[PDB]
Amino acid sequence: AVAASSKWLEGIRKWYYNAAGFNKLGLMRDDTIYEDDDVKEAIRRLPENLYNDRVFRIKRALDLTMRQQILPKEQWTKYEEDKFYLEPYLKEVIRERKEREEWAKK
Amino acid sequence: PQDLEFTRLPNGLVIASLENYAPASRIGLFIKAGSRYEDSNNLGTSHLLRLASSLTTKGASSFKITRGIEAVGGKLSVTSTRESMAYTVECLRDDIEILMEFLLNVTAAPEFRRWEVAALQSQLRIDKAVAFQNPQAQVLENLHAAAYRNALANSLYCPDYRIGKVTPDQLHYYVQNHFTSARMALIGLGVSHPVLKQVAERFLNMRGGLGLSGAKAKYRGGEIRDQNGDSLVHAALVAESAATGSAEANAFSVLQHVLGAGPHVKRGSNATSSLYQAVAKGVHQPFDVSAFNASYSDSGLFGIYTISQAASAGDVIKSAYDQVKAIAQGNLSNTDVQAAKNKLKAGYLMSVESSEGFLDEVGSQALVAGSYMQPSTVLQQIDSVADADVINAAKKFVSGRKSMAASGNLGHTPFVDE
Amino acid sequence: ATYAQALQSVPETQVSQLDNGLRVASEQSSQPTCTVGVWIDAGSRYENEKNNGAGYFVEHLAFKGTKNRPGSALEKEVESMGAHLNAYSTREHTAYYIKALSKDLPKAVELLADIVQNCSLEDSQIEKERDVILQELQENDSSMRDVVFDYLHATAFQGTPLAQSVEGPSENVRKLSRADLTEYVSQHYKAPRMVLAAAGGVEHRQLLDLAQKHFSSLSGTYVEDAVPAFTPCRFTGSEIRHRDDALPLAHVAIAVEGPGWANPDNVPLQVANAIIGHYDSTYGGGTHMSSTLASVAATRKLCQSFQTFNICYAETGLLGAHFVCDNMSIDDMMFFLQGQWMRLCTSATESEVVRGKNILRNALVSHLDGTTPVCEDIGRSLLTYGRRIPLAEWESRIAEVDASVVREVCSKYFYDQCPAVAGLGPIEQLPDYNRIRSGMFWLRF
Amino acid sequence: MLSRFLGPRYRELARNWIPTASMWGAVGAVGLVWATDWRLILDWVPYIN
Amino acid sequence: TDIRVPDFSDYRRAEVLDSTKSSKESSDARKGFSYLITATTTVGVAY
Amino acid sequence: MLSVASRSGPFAPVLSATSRGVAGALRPLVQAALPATSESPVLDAKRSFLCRESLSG
Amino acid sequence: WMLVADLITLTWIGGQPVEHPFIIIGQLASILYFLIILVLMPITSIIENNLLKW
Repeated sequence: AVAASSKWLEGIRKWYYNAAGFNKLGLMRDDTIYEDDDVKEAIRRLPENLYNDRVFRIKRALDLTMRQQILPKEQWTKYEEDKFYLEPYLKEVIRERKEREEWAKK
Repeated sequence: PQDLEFTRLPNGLVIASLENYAPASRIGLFIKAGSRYEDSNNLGTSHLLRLASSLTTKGASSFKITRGIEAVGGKLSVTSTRESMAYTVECLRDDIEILMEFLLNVTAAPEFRRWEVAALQSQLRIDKAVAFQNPQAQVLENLHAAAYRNALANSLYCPDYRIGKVTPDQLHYYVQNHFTSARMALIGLGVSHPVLKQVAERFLNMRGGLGLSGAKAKYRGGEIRDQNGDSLVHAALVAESAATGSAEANAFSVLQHVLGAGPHVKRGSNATSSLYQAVAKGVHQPFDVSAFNASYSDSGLFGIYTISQAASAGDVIKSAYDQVKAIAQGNLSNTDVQAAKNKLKAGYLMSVESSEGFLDEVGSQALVAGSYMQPSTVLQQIDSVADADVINAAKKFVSGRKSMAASGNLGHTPFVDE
Repeated sequence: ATYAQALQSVPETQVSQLDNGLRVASEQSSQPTCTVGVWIDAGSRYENEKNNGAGYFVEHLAFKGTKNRPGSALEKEVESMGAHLNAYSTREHTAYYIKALSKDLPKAVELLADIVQNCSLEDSQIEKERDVILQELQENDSSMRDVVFDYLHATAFQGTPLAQSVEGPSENVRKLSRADLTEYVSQHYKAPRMVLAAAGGVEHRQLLDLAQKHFSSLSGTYVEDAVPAFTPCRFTGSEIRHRDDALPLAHVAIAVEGPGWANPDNVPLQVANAIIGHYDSTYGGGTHMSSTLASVAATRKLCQSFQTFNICYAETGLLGAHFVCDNMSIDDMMFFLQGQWMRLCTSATESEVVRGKNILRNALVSHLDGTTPVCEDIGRSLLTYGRRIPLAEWESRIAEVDASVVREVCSKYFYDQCPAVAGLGPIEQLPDYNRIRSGMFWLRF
Repeated sequence: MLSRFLGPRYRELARNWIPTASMWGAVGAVGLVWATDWRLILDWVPYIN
Repeated sequence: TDIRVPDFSDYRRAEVLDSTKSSKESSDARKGFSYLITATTTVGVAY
Repeated sequence: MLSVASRSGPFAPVLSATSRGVAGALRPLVQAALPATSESPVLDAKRSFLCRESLSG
Repeated sequence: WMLVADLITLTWIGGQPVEHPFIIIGQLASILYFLIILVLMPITSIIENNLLKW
């Protein structure tokens, strides 16, 4: 939460984004999350058009990896255009699980 | 004692409370909503709104509502008719201020999330099939569709093509336009009067005014037949009568008890029912007859209801209809009008006896008339009905245009023109 | 203005007696309607095999003529006032009651005394009610909950008068003559076995004067003064299975032996059944419900509906559950239900017992709303407990219960006992009796 | 992380199972004393030598 | 209503056949032949 | 002012949270099963038989 | 691959005799095998979560 050196830390976040390479397969950040029972409930709560966009991006990246190839550089996901589409649905599923758990001990 | 405190807020809300000293409390919210306020693009929205009382709201999740009410042993229920919706909460006297906050969240701040509304659509099919195991449920929905062109032809249950397609935006639009403060009555039975008022300025912040302007109901004289495999024939035959809260409506109530409106003795032969004795002169099979009455804010229906075997259905309907003609040309004894007034008075005092019947009686008075009347004022209105007013109500039935609905094996049932 | 202060303000019940033994009880409430009735210690557990239909035959004839009011003359004056006549008949009790206006109380008490003393049993109204009863039996055969609860009494109390049914067999209905019915009335309709109850707007002093005027021609000492004495009825662990695959759903009921009416164990055993609960497919909040059996049967769609029961008699009782499901679901319903009985014998928490006490408090006061349920609580508490137990005394017996009391009383009645089982419909997956009996213990403890 | 075992009424569940669990530690004090014939606690009771 | 259980007193235990006065009592003194007879199977198979 | 239920005959349905769905006031009216047989529901979507009249206390 | 290059070190040390250089190298590489699995790996995954904003 520093205010003067949050330009330094904005550059480290960009460096780590490029060094990880899901953008070279045309993926977004929320495509790569590990699917536990919590994440599987947020997936089935998505609207139809966002669910269909996610199934095609994953299928295309799984096909590039079978061939040991990547996309042309003009089609790499940019750092400022990655949409965190799954994050508001996941925070609500987790908040409901904490409430069933505080109820069971009290 | 303390008969009732009655207050109108400056934007329409009606508040009424009675302080008993009973161990249990009951609180109800009564709204002018219901199936008469939907048009042909959103049929069945009121049925799904009735089933959605324990979904997530802005102040409590769906887990907290079910767990919080069950922790103190309370109840929550919704009752609807064609013109009204009623939300009721009851528990023990020490817990009632916990359940009041839940009731104001269900009615004044609902959310309608997509994934919860989509899982509820299959409940519409279960609730309708349970209700239609009684043969009178489907006959009485077909009778309202035969009698009206609109406003009062919409069913209480969602149509079959429409199950699966009630959207969250249709639910948001219905509540925003019909659940407003000038259409609402808050009625308490074991609470105090200043505590309900402070509850009322918690949803006086929004939803002010009258809503929208439903249309007048237009009478249609129609017929709906339904051939099926049921073992008995149900049939109903009505005409247009009189609106709630007029001097002719009291005369139709007296005429219902002259003809007969249900038995008083277990397994008794109905010795003082006029309709039952006339049918039993020539029909020696099992049957049942009754007079039917239904009063609304701008119209009413009155007629007869028969249940018979299929080969006897025309004999029963003609014998019953011939008895109403005898009354309409003057044959009406004075000791019969007096015994009908006794059954009407005693039935009214027995129906306000329990806490559920009393709360319903006060809540329907506040929506239609905006006041409360004691049962001694009601009992005077019944005694001021004259014998000529009863004969005049039986002439309005006989000369009026008829509607009909029937179901069963209809191969011996008459058509409405025969 | 407090739940404690409201229980003290409930009006009291006044009890009197006449010289012939008849008891008179009432509760005054300030209101224009009332309910008055007569409760009798008669029932099918007092019959033997030659006259098992007899008490249900005379309850058909009671509203159809006396010597002063022949035929439909009784029916015409009840209806001309605006009043209602009703009756019922269980395995141990019988009632007749009138619901009327408070100014018609002198006429209502006169009609009830004529019904129970002076009733005619003429031989043409018999052979006409014999037909109405014989097709009443066929109507009851299509109600599956009534058939299965009759099977449970026939197998739990096999060689005993508590096994027979209220209506009787069809062969008894066809043979019960007039002399069997007049002899039934003289033995069981007798003043020391009857209660005259009333509730609503009534005054006790006026009810007592009407009892002296109309109910004092009953003879008070028994004919040849032979005294009754209840011969007790034994429980037997056993099973009955009615196989029918054309029925669409199956009905199962299962019970252990419970305590009688006056046993103080009855209050912690009703806190325990309120923790198991009830369910139906039209409920509103199925997956979020506090009962474990209700939350599971809603999530997996396991059944249509289940209920727990606690049925009491004078010396013995039935304690258990009933459920309705399809043919592929019986085995999982039996597994999860028996796992809840064993989880209460051990492991029962204090937070569960607070919810089960709050449920029972609410069910007590909600059942006493109106003059007809109050009058029925007066008339059968005087035959069961000998007195009316007020609501302040019920509330001090509920406050004593905690989690160690619940854990003790459940192990006494459930753990390692033989149950009784009845089943009807597509029941091929109902488990074997050896597998049911092994579910009544846990190998841990 | 394992404060799932930390509730005000979850430690109430240890109070009703430890009287059963007070004892099967004394089955090992009596069951392979039987089996492998340990001469340590055959010195203990004058029933057995 | 015509379905009664046939009599089982060819099989019913030595004191519970006549159904007069024993609902839940004397059950401990009836079931004490099926359970400590399991004991000398366990101290039969113990060694 | 007087209710739908006060004059007998128009319909009402009820939904609960812990109780069962109900319909109407006088629909199944008495002296109907007094004669013949009005045999009752053969259930396929089983709602209850006695409507929560137990647990009187 | 720091962990793989540490199991190669422990294979070489296990075939050497017990004298001075191969006695401190052998115990400083037994510590590193448990420090990577138990401490350094779970802390490094949390730093990566925070640089991606979860």
